[PDB]
Amino acid sequence: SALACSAHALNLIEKRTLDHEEMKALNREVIEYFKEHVNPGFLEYRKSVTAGGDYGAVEWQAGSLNTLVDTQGQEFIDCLGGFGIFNVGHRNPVVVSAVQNQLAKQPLHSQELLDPLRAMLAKTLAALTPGKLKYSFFCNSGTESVEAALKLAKAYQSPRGKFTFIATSGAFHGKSLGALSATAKSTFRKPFMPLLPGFRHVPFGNIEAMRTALNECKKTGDDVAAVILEPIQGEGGVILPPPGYLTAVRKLCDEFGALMILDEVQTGMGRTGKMFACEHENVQPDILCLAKALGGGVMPIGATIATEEVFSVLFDNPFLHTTTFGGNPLACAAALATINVLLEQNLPAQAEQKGDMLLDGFRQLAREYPDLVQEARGKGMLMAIEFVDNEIGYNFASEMFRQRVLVAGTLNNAKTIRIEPPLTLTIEQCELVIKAARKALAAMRVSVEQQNAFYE
Amino acid sequence: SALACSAHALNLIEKRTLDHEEMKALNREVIEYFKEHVNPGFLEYRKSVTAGGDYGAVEWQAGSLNTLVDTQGQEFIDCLGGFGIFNVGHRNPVVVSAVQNQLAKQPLHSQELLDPLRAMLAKTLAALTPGKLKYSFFCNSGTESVEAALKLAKAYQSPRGKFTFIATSGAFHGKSLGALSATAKSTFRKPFMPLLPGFRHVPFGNIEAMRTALNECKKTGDDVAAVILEPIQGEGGVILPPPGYLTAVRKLCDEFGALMILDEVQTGMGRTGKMFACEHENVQPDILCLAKALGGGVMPIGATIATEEVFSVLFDNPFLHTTTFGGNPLACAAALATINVLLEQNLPAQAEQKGDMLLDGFRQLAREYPDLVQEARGKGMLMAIEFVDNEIGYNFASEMFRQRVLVAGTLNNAKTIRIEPPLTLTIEQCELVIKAARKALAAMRVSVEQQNAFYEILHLPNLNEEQRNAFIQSLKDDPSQSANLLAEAKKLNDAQAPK
Amino acid sequence: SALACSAHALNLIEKRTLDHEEMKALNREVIEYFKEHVNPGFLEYRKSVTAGGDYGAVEWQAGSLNTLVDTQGQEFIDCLGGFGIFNVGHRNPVVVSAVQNQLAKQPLHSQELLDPLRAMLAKTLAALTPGKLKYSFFCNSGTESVEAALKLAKAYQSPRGKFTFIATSGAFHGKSLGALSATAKSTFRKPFMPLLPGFRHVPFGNIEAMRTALNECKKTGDDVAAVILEPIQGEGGVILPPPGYLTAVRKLCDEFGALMILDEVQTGMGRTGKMFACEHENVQPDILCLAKALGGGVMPIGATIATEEVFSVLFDNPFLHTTTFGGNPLACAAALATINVLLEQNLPAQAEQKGDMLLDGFRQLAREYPDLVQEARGKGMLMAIEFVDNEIGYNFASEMFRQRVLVAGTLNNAKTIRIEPPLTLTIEQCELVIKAARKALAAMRVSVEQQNAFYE
Amino acid sequence: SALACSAHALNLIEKRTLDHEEMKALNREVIEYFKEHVNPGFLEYRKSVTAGGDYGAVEWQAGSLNTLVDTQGQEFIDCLGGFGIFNVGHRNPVVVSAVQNQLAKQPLHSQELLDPLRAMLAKTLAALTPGKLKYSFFCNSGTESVEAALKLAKAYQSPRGKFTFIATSGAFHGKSLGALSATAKSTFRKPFMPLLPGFRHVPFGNIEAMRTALNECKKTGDDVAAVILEPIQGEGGVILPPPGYLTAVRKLCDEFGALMILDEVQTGMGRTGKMFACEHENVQPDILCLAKALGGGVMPIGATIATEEVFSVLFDNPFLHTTTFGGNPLACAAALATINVLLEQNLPAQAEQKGDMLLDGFRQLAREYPDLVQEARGKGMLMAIEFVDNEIGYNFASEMFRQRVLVAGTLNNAKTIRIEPPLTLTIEQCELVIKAARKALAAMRVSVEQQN
Ligand SMILES: Cc1ncc(COP(=O)(O)O)c(C=O)c1O
Ligand SMILES: Cc1ncc(COP(=O)(O)O)c(C=O)c1O
Ligand SMILES: Cc1ncc(COP(=O)(O)O)c(C=O)c1O
Ligand SMILES: Cc1ncc(COP(=O)(O)O)c(C=O)c1O
Repeated sequence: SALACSAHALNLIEKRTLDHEEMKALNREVIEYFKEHVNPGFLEYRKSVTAGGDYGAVEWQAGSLNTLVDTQGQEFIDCLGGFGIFNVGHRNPVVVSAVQNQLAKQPLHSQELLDPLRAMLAKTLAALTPGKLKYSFFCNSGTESVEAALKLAKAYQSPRGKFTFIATSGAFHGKSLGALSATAKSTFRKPFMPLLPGFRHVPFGNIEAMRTALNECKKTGDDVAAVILEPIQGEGGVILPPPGYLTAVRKLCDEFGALMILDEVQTGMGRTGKMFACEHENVQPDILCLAKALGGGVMPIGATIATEEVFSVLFDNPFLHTTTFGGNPLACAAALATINVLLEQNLPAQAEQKGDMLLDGFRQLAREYPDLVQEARGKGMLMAIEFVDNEIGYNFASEMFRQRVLVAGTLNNAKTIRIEPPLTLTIEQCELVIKAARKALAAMRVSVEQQNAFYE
Repeated sequence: SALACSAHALNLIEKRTLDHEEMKALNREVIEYFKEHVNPGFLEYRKSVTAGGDYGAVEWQAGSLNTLVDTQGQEFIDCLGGFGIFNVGHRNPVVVSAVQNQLAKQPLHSQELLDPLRAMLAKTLAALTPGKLKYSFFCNSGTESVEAALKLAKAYQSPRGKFTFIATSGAFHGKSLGALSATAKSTFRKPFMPLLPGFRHVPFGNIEAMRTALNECKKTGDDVAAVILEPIQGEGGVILPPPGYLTAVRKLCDEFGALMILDEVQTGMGRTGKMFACEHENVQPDILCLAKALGGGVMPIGATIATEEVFSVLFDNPFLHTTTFGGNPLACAAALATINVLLEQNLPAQAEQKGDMLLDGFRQLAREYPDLVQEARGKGMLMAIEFVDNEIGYNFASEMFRQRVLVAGTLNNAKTIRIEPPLTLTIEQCELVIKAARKALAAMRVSVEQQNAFYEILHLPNLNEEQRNAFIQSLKDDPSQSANLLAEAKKLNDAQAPK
Repeated sequence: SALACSAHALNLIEKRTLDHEEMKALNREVIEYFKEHVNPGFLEYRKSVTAGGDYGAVEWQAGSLNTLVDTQGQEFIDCLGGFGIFNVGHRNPVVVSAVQNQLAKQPLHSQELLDPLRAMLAKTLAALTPGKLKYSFFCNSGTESVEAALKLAKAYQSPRGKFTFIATSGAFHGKSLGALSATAKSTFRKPFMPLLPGFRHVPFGNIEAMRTALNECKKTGDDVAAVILEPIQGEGGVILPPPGYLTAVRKLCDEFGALMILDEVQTGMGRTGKMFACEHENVQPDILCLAKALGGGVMPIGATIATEEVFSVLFDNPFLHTTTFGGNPLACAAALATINVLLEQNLPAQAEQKGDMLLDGFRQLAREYPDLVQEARGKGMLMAIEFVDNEIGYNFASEMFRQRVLVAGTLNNAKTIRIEPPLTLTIEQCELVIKAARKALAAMRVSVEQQNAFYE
Repeated sequence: SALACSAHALNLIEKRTLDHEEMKALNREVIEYFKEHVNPGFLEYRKSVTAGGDYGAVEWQAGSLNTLVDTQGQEFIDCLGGFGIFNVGHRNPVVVSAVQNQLAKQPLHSQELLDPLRAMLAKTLAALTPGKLKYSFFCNSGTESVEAALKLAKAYQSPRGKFTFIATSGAFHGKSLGALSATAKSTFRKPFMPLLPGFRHVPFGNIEAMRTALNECKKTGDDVAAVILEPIQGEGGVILPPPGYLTAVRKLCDEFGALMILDEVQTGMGRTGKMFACEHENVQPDILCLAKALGGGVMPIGATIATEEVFSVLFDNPFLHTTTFGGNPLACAAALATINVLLEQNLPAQAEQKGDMLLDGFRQLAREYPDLVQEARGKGMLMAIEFVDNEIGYNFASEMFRQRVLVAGTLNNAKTIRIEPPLTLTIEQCELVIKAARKALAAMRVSVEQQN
């Protein structure tokens, strides 16, 4: 019964330890329910199962700030970081304390009385963001933040006769249908077509191709409402644009009267060595999207911040764009604590130092193993290792997993492995990660050599 | 500085009490930051400000299961219920305990190791839902659940050559751009057009108009992929369809080979007197959307549940449709606790009993006040009172607010006032809500009767100015006697007619 | 060589007679060139080939006003009438004389000097059309006339925020991509999708379904710019709406602020017993489309006539909507002569009298042959016979062809056979057509009886 | 009454000459009916009215092959050529004779019996066109030919999952809503939006920008069904692409599996010095569009010619794409006669020779008048003179009109004046046109020097 299932799960939530028999029963039950009620594809394509040993690797609790402990007591150093969620580590005490304090008062707002933490977070974000960014709309995810940015741009530009949107190939802006029209990967989009009309893509980091697109749109009467881009493409493989590119896009948008939307869902909250990646060139977009790390690794949250000029489209009818849970007190408490931690501990400067050290180590391994590795790239703690092929990349991800270092990479998506550890990763843990990567590459080379000896 | 602002907010999060001077400083700061950084429109159109007195009504903490306490210590009975979020009350101890226990272990998942609570919640939801609904996709909101439903329908129907979607007028399915294409209100959609192509709308509760839309699409080669609808329209004003309508939509979808998507974001989790409103007629949709109360009034969560036939479009590439935070352990712990509370306390049966009692009371008040009230409607704890006009509805919402009974209604959207209390509302509190509604209606009638008496006594022809001024003076002095004073002035006017 | 091919065709154009050997060589050459350069499907699905005997039936010259003579000297009474083109017969002497006179002066306009016949035809059409219809735009076909109507409606309604168009199922408005968005037949539209957005269809002749569509569009913010419909559906099978329907659509369009577009490409120029079918109920559309018979059966022409209120969208920039050949002197001369013939000879009144007689004859045959015929329908000289099935309808079309009476119907589209003879068809020829139809039905019944007896 | 109006017009059609009083009455009536029933905008923006003197310039008859005579007896040398319709001159006797002969037999087809001239013209066009172009679909105009090309590309490419179309900025492909989606001018498109989805534009003559568009579409899952372009842009101002460009577009279409549609409605039928402009580089498109001069300056006609690979999408249901009047006997007779005239008289070679002579003359005038003329461009008899500004260009068009030489140019669209005379323009007339252009420029310089 649903009653029995819920009671069994509540008992598991209360438990902190599992002996060998309790672990075996739990892991088996979890794998069965993933197969019958979640998605059997997760069992086929995840290294927590393909390289998870006899019982599979099932989550249990956070170990220390930068580690996770599975149901078998295995401790993993976290270099996946939820793809940029865990900037301040796992269960950061300041974030956890803020969420616990707010939970004791009121976790969700009434939807009528003015809610103080929405006002405090909006004020704090206005102080933290560059130039004229002043108003914030709160939501629950990165894709919701991008939907709110596209809607602000539409409400501002439709009365001005502009409806077209330009995005870049390789871009990832979310999977809800509005955000998916800007998202560029063919496999994510094709089954869901037709998407929103008037979305066009140009190569990322190519200013002349962007100018051509905006100019051709102007000549044909399909004037561009907004350009949307990530400062550095995450899902696209940690693709850095040429220096000056973001400043050139800003000038182009000003020239054509298009709004500039910067998607900092992955680069935001200190990851690239500054609070926002737009700060490396001192660029101020018209609309800024945040999510992932803004919730401190404790709550889901998204935020869309804009100038008063753009945001004022929501003033006459404040119910035009809304969300039920967006800006709830628990999420705001987590975000306020995260901003406090990042600034008090100077974690963006730590991301620059640790990211330079890790990227130097990965680049040196790339030089030593050109038979396996193509290139290592990064800015701050947003890094990627590109392998010679998908099979090699998945073998590296699986080997690191067996060495208890968690990295990105699924069975058919592992040619480029993103490395995004918490900004709180210790210097000793940075050294352990490099040592593990070297051991994995050495083991992989031996396996390839032993396969070539058998065939010869 | 951002550091100083965050430290000041963390200090506020740590406080549990506020004296009069701390309340005044906090309320003033909150109003200023809403104006400068949130939306000055909230200050103009919300009754927490227009009927909030000298300092405004600012949130502070939950009082009891069914009440909220503002920064001034004023306690409100909650009949708004976050528009259907607070089904198990405010800070339900079982839900709060589950979230606290999970926070001590791991609040957000790794995105690699298998996460147990996602598997437990998916299993519990399969056991709770009707028929062949078996697989769940977790997300963070109602609009995300509807986006996932539209995407499941698209991935299944595009290889079968079907792309069109039918929704109903009055429908509300969310405000993200995919969901907004199904959402029907013109004011929510027009500034954002063009939306997705191939969305059409038919009147809600009209099966022949739905059949015509499906058939005309078939004839022109624009075959319908899916029909999406709420079992009862919430935002549309608590609109109940005719008996048998949901079963008739199910048969029509089967006949045309269209998928049926039932949006139970507002009706789900016991609100209408059953766990899901589709259980009143025993209808099984192909896809079911949940959110709002699924998070227990503690966490944001959404869920899209489908048959294995439909959901299997995601098996070959389980990364085709994903969400970063969706299905996180805190949200799953809150949902598992909510389902446990609803079943252990049989809150859906309580929603039927309390909803019947409240709706009987509102219907009796509608009979007594046809000058102000057009109709009272509802199913379980999903109710609405429709007033004669917007102004009257906002006066009722403001009067209930002054009596510390929180109801729906904003300055320009108050002709229909939704009443969606927690399913845990006590029988005593149900009686108090009815008494407050009667007091609000009686106060509103006094204001109207006085206004009509002032305009009639000024225009009575056969009365002298000494008499006219004395009646007008008595109306100002005693507004409760407005009906009696008008009858006395009318009798004297007829008696002093030209002989 | 192209030179040799063109010289051979010019020699054929000059020839008026063909002996048996010349006919055999010509028919064989025509069939071969249709297979190799036109479309081999015409040879498979046309009764001029499937019921064309040993040599096929190839066109040669017009016989009398209502007849055609093939390359073998076979004379056919024309009841197909080019689907409503030949209203004033084949080679009507008044139309032919006007075209010959204009050809001796200037057949095509300069595109600079003001062309007199465009001005004369626009004036004549304003006098002929009801109420406030005053301005004409000339083009070359029915589908071009519909494109011009949709463009007039778009230019008027887009500044008023209305973009949606309502058409009816069964409707046929042309096959160019704009007109095809209103055209309703699935097989004509599906390979060409996506078509224009915002086009929606309701059942023809159902006023409540049209009111629902307009009302739902208003509620959702997709307000209807225009409603387009035929007064009687031609391609849809001669579908007559209930009496009062066109007047009710006019009132509904006025109520919602939508424009009314009447497509009279098939019903126009006297075919239904009045000059325009909208005259039966005295309905004035905002825009009226004409083509087919407007060219007198001699020239291609189309015309889109609108009120000054709507047409004035073209006044500030008279080059906004144009055509290269539209309104040329030959086409205008043919149209002016056609209007003169229809009015001088009272051909709309003749269409009413002859149409009532032919439809009475067909309905009596339907009464006698319910084993083959389902129903006969019509208004004036726009008629149709619906058979029990496609096979039976094609057998009737083929039998009439063997009796030298030309009717509509192709191999896989013959359940409903349209009958649209010239309005000049003599009373003696009306009687011959009914006698030929009776002979065809009697022959068809015998064949069915002889087949049912063989299987028993 | 409509009966009285039609009788009055039939009387005018029968008249061959007009005296001074008949001309005055006719011109006044024509201007009034244009104002009240056609479009009053034509009276404001046309040089036949703004530079038409006391009575306006109203058409009456063709003078000789290369001249037009108005209602006042004024004879104009035609360098406008209907923007590329009058390739074989006005009332070419071979074309007129063919149309008259066919009118005596059957002007419009039955829509059932096989019509011989449709088969003869399709055969002649297959012999005339390059490589694998074999099947023809006949229609009535350039915009209809483009609609048929877009539909052939859609029916071939939709089962292959490709729906996007690439056209170039500056392109003109017609004004019906499907063709208008490819047509690039903002003023022609904006009032009619939303047009067909999935249409994009790249700069004309820029192969790398076209490759980027095709590649970005491939990466996002919006694969391109077809590329559509003119070999030389007409309405865009006689814009010649770089050498090798059409061959590079052909290779790029083959690489991405997109169809190549060449719109030769303006360049076709000998105008650029070859029968089709695609013959200069020997490029074979998948679909070729023709119209304008294909009707010999006597009939409206359009043709869409394609390979059997593409056209075969219409074989299973030959009624899928149709047009009532398309391929009618009068139009086919006119086209057969036009092809016969062009080949017998080698008019494409004459267009190359006369075009070189005219463009040399215009380029010499550009060198002498840089104060008024920016540049002269052309290929064969498709030419343009670009002026320093719109006002100067309209002054040139108006001055040439007063010297009885008809050129393109309207009040607000005259910065680039297209010169597209009949290919039959005599060598003497070429010299007279150059002399009139010099006189017009000299008179314009005097008027500017008056202000300065
Ligand atoms: C740049 C970017 N935009 C948007 C998103 C979507 O955010 P969410 O998964 O929270 O919907 C992501 C998530 O990976 C992202 O990296
Ligand atoms: C029926 C219905 N669907 C969808 C939604 C949207 O949910 P959310 O506000 O969480 O995006 C709501 C919320 O009001 C709803 O009532
Ligand atoms: C009602 C109607 N509209 C439009 C058209 C299309 O006209 P055309 O074939 O001349 O393009 C037709 C032709 O059959 C028609 O009957
Ligand atoms: C290149 C081109 N394509 C298409 C067209 C449209 O032809 P029509 O005006 O006959 O519709 C033209 C006419 O100017 C043209 O030059």
